[PDB]
Amino acid sequence: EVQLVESGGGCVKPGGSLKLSCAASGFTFSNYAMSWVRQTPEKRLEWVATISNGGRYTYYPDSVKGRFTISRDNAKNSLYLQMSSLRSEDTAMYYCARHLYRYDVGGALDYWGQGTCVTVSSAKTTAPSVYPLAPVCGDTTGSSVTLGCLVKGYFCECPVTLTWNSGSLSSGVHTFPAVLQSDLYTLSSSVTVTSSTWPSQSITCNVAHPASSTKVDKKIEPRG
Amino acid sequence: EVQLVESGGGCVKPGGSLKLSCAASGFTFSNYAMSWVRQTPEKRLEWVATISNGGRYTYYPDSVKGRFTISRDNAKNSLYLQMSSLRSEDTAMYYCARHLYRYDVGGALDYWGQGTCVTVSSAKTTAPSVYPLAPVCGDTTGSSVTLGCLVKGYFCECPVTLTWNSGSLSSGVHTFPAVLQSDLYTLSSSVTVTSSTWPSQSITCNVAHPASSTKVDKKIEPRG
Amino acid sequence: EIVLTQSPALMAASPGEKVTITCSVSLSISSSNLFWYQQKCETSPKPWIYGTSKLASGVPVRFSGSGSGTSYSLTISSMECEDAATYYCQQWSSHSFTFGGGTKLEIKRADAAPTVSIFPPSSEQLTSGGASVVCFLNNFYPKDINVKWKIDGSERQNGVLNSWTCQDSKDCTYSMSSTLTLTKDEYERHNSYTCEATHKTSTSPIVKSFNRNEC
Amino acid sequence: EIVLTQSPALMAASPGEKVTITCSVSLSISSSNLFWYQQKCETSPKPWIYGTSKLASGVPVRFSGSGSGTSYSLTISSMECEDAATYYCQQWSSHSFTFGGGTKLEIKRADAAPTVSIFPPSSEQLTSGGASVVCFLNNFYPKDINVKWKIDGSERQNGVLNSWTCQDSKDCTYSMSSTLTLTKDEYERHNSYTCEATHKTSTSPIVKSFNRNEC
Amino acid sequence: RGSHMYLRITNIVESSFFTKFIIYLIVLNMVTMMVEKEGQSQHMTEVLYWINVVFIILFTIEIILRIYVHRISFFKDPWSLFDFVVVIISIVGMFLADLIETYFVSPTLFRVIRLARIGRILRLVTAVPQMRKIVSALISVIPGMLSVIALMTLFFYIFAIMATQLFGERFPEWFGTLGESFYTLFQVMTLESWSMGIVRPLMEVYPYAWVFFIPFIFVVTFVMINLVVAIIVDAMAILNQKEEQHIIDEVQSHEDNINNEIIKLREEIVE
Amino acid sequence: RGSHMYLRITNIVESSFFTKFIIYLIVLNMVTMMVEKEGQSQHMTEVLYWINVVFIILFTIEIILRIYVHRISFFKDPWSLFDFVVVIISIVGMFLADLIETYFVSPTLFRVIRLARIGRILRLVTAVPQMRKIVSALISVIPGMLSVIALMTLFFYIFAIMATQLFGERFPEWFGTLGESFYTLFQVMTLESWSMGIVRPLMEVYPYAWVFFIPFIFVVTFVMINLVVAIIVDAMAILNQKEEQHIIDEVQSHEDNINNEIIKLREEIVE
Amino acid sequence: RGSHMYLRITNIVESSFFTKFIIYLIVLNMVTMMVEKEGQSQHMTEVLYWINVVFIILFTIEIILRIYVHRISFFKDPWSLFDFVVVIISIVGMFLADLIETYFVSPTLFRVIRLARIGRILRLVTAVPQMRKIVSALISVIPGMLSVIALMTLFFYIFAIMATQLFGERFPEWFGTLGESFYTLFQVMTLESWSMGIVRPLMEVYPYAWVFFIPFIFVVTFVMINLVVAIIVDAMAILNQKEEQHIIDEVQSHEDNINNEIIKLREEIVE
Amino acid sequence: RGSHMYLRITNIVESSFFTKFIIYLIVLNMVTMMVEKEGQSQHMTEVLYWINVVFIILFTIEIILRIYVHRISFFKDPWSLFDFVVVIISIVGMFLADLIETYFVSPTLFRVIRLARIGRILRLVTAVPQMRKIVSALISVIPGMLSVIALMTLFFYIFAIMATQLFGERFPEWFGTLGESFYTLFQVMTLESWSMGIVRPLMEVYPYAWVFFIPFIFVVTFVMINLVVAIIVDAMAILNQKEEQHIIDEVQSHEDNINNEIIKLREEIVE
Repeated sequence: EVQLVESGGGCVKPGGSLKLSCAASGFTFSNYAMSWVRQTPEKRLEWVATISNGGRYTYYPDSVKGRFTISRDNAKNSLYLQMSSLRSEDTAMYYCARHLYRYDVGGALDYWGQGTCVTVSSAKTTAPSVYPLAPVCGDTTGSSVTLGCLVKGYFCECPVTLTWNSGSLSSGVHTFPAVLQSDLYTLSSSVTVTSSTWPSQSITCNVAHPASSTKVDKKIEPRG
Repeated sequence: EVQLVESGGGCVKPGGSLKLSCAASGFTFSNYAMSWVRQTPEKRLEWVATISNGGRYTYYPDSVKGRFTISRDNAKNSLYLQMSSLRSEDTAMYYCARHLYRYDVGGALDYWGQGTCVTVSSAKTTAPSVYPLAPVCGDTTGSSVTLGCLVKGYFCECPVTLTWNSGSLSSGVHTFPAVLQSDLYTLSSSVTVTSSTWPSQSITCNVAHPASSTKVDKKIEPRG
Repeated sequence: EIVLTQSPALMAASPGEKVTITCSVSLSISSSNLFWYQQKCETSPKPWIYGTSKLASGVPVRFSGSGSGTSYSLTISSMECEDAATYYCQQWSSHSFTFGGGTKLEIKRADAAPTVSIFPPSSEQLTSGGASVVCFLNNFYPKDINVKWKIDGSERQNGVLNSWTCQDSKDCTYSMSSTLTLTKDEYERHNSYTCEATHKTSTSPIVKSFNRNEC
Repeated sequence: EIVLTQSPALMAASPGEKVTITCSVSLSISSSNLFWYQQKCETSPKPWIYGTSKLASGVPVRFSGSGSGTSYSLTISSMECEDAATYYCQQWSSHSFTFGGGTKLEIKRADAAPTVSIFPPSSEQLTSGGASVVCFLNNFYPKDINVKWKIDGSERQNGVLNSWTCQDSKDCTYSMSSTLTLTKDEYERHNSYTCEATHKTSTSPIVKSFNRNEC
Repeated sequence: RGSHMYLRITNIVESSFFTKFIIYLIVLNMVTMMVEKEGQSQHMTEVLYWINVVFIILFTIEIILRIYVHRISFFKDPWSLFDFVVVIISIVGMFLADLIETYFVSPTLFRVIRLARIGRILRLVTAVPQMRKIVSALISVIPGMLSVIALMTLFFYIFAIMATQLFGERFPEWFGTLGESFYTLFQVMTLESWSMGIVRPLMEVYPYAWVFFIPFIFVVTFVMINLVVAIIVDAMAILNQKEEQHIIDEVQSHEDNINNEIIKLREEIVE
Repeated sequence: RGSHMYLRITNIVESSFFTKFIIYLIVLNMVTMMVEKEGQSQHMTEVLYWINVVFIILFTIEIILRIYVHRISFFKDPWSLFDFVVVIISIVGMFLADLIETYFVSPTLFRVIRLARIGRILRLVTAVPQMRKIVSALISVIPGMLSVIALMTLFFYIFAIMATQLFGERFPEWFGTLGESFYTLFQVMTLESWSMGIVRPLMEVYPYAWVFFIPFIFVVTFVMINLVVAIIVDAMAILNQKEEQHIIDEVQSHEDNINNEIIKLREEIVE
Repeated sequence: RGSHMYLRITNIVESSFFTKFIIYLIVLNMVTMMVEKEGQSQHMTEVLYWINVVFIILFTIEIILRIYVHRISFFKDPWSLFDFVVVIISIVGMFLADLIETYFVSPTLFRVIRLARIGRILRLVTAVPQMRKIVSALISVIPGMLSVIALMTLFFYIFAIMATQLFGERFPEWFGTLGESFYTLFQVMTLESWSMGIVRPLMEVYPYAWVFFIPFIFVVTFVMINLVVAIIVDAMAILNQKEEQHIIDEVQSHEDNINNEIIKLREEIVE
Repeated sequence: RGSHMYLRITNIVESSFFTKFIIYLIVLNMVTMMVEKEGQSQHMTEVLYWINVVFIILFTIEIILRIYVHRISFFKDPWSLFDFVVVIISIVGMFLADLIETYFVSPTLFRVIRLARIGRILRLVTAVPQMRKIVSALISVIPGMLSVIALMTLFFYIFAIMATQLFGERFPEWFGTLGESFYTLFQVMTLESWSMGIVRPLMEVYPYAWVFFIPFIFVVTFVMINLVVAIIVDAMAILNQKEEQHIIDEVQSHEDNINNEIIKLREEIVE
């Protein structure tokens, strides 16, 4: 497969500096021009840099000229975006993307990486308080039961991840977008399961917040 | 990375037929000749097939001439070994391997895949009985405790896998080679951990035996 | 340098409707240079049409694109739940990529009643000095729903928090969570809790509720 | 078609010893056509020397190879625990690859006493109609060890089973498991169990043991 | 009438008008063979059928006319002989190809019966006098090349034997058989990817492979140079032979002009 | 004055001075067309505007002078006719291109109006006598090639039909249409990646594809060789024709020198 | 008998029959060397052994006959000397190669003794008179090239020194030693992947690397052009020298025809 | 002594012995410049220092001798002038390069002072009479090419302007500046990867890019052909001019032989 994975990102202070990295696989990286594209929180897409296939030409909008610098290493098969004098404007998901045509520094972006978040904010990076949502003692009908995980009090939107039972529960899951309270995010997720797996520690809320180096694997224990 | 992953394998009856598959990544597959190499249970290595880079020439020892057929698809980036009239001689780990030089159908094998086991045997494929080894009620000193997993009564050596806590216990682990009892294998594994993770279901023995489509995730519960 | 404007910003199409979305360009451009992307919920954009009209590899042939000069469009001949996404047009000129604002396709699925669940805090949050009662509303449709929080008779909306999933692209139902955050004592001196979830399927609210003397 | 013979089949070298292993060829071959591989425990072989003497990328420069015609060798100037592996020579001619038998390097580490642990069956095996008492012996050295099973005084070696790891390449200690498999009642009517593990470090056996009335 | 009608018809068939007329018919037929397309109307196919039928009967009377004038000599001019074959093939390709393919059905004939089209393109050589001239000039060069072409072929065979024995054991896709080696040496002679594609990979395994292919390149390049030089000096020899004789003829004219007077200059003394 | 001013002005326009003077003006204008750069000062652009205005009026009076001397013959020399067209285009390209692009707005004109620049480069051929000589020599070779170029084009068309039908079903990027096939056969004629890039991939599927392309290479190489040989022997014929006549002229000089004395040698007997 | 048998045997060995007969024997032996195949019947191998034995004795008596007629001159014609060597090697290659390889065992001889096959192919040049002619013509061109080949070799050496010092530090696979650099410059001279494969990668690191290789291409192309032109004008000089003398000979014939009469024209006055 | 010693020394310096002697000294010095290697003994370096010192003083007296004989003419023969420069550079490169690099230290000089080596290789041209002959012959061809080289350069400039404007916006690594475009068009002129590497990728974006590059190839190939043809016919003109005059000279010899007798043939009547 052609694959792109971005890395770096996370929280920075305004005026700060950060370097994004993109690793390319499954194609001749040196045959293609590469771009970085923002997606801002209102989901507007904005291209921020392009580099030619040999790295000798680079292009930017005036929103980021002189602040950003795109670069590549054709031997490492890696693409970089140096960012500097970062501003709250620069809070976005950043995608690494390959051009549709070889050597073409224009046209279209045929493959996009998963993205890395950047959160240019003054506010203090903080770890998620992760609380089990043990179900009500009540109808609890066992044929199905709703189970929940509460991921509270962290800051910066992402990188963040939540997963149920190491991903074996790749179904019945509904993860809700993070939303602010007072300056802090709350996230939650729901899973509905048959009692054939609950009550047990098999229902682990696997959650991570690398922006605060934080990971926990809290259990939705039976309530009593 | 240059990577090779073999697939297929597992149990067959004598006289049976099986097709191994190897997927190539990280290099121009069509530039290289490819080989299959056996490793028999006494760890003797034996080359069994070679194919030229365009697939137009194939080579075999007289041990496998007419029984085996190497083939490749340069678009799928995949390598195949058809096997037929399989014999107990053919019980081995089979490695997919790339040649050191481009187009060279000889020389050396510079990258080897992980391998796939083939077990040509009459005996009945059977699932592993997986028993926890709960530690003795005794000294149990908690600063460390030895924990064990017993994987018993299965047949064919591999594909088989055992893992502790989904691989988070990538240390302190000692997995013992499978050894026969009466026509059936016994495997076991040891992990030694601080009580900071035990007693709890965090100590899961993750074990799988795809040759019997079997997987379980038994817990080393506290003994009483 | 060249702005792309998309109309509408949101569209709510029935299954099986023909759908058309428009991209308008502030200057005439070559039809070879206008592109379309589909972005699903919280995944990267994927190319969808190359030039005005050549579908990308794997795009369902119910999609088509047409246009020239300053005006372009993408069409679905018969919308399916897997089409519910945001579609971006894009052009390239000079040395800049520019994108349209996107058009979000809502698919107006048939209704579903919310499966409503409710949760008192685990004592870990109480020992953290507070409480957050949570209510879940899974696989309802439409998105439009009222959630409504009463705490020993009185409403206490002062701390209500709401988050919706998108249309899940499995069957395009919506799922929601609701949370009321409270102090340590605003939990421990009150007993009965409810999210009075009322919905287009359910003018009688589901009133999923619990009492706090038992667990 | 051409057989490669390797001598010795096993070698036990101290840390810091110069080590040399030989590959002998039944016919004269080009030194460009003789190769060496290192295989670690239950991983695929890795190339180690290209031609008689060119080290593979990443091979420690303490390795070297020399030879011509019918006789070739691989040398380590000073062995380390990460060198404990099986080394295969290989040639190619006609259109066949042939391999040597391999040479396993044991590294004669300093001693370590076995950390001995013992386990009665979990009741899941009892409900399976039988029992298997298990004994573990982790991070001992040398490999040579006696395990010895007594069951209410008498030995009952009739069902003893043993498996060793290789030298772990972390520090090159050995680890072992021992199991005595028993019938349902040969467990349930006996009380005291021991693996009398005696070792080169421990002429007094570790006699790790349990009683079966409590758990 | 009779031989007087033959005298009349010859003065038509050998006319510059009839020569030009047939050239335009070929051009028009060639154009109609461009407008055909599988994706076309049935009525367009019907109209093109009638038009192509008109062409085949119109060239048929041309052949009959040319046979009637040239007779025994028609079936001896290779150009007229080619035009006859093409008319025969084009009749088969439109009134018996169905009767052939309906019995000797083969997926080759859907590709082989194209030959009726290709032959009618080649008539644009046979009809145009300037094209017959250039093609006969090109063909006349071939006999002079045969000894150097035979030499090059023998060198290729020698190198193909050696390259198969030297490199074919390990690079069979390039040298594993005599036919592999012939093809790869021809690629090397054209210098196409000769180093980056063939010889540098070979020298990963066969360090002195350069000692084979670089002398090979010199040999085949030198023979190709002398092949071209031979064609140049042959054509120049045809020229210089004329310049030479024209000077001799004028020297012998001057011989005549003077010596026929040196005859008179003695009988003029008899008075 | 009048025809005496015309006699005066002719002796200027046809002078070696005026010829050389205009060459330097072209070189200086060509240099100024190198210093222009989108990224430059507005005042530099204004100065370059005035300088380019000076050039266009200065070449305009040159054209008017040349018309005033050569008159009816000016519009018949292709060189003077080209220089006139370039001046007209260069007036349009600086005082009406805005008036054009402001109404017939098209992103082609930002690329087509480059022609006013390219045309002023080509004046460096038209003005320099040595360059007119070499270009007319090159052009004079073209008529002799037309028959062999037509032959090569017809061979290409025949092979393009066949290659589309044989390989275009499975290699459409190379042979899927007649225009794809024409382009790929031209690549093969240049020998560019012909084996590693085209024919070896083809032989993965069509083992005998070499039976198509290797005979093609021989045909087009042989026609290219004979095309070049024809140009050589034509130019040599132009030489040898002169050597021939100069020898005949001296043979006829010797004819005169002797036979005018063989006349006398009989009247000298009358005494 | 005696010298009369020698007179008889000469009239056989120098006959056109014997020349042609030996050519067919070479062709038949060359064909038999194509039918051999490692994968063949033992009885086919035995039959081919006897057939090849028949050939070697039959060519042996041919050599002895040619020695018997030409004697001291046989070992001085390079063609007869080559045929003798090939027969000697072909005796060794069938009745002593086993006795050699059984003692001086080496994996080279299984590849070197191929020379007995290759040598018998080359006899197809030596026997055919047209092939001796073309090969001696090609060889005769070589002395005239030696000075320009020496010049090209010296230029290559100079550039190989510089290219090793400039680029070999970072591109050792291409320039790291004088022999690497010689090979890469030869590739560049053939224009094979010269830009995409060598110089564009170099300019990733050494932006002005084009200032080295593009002047190199001009130099070696210019020397190659003049090498070929020299061969053309040498061959033309060989022609023109003959045309020249034939005209002089006829001028001297005309000198004879007239001046031998200008003698008479005075003694004819004595009457 | 004095001018008699000069008469003695001239008969040495102009001798075939002294010419050959210096050639062998250059060959021996060139060989010593091959045995040097950074990885060598210190005593080997010392010995090579003394040997190279012997060479530089030995060529120094050669230069002084040649200056003493040829004097004012020495500094006017370009060959002697080159040899003088090389001796001066080779003195600097062994007794002042340290004094230079120890103050004007630069990592270029470790690469530039190689020039003292390269110059001493080139003396193998200057000393050998056959090499001076071939090099002066090659140089004499250059003036005749200048008009067609200038034409090709102007065409390249025109195409480089257009290719930058057409394709450089999206393929800047190939056409983004005039210097990129010049380099890529030169690659295309050499036909190196022209289609698979450049034009096929371009036609992914610019479908009609073939309309630029295929006419470009025709133009540059046609100009290259006529450049080579010009060199052929120039060299032939130098030949034919001699053949021509030699025939005229013999015609004028025959004019003399006859007309000097037609004079006598009238005074012979006076008796």
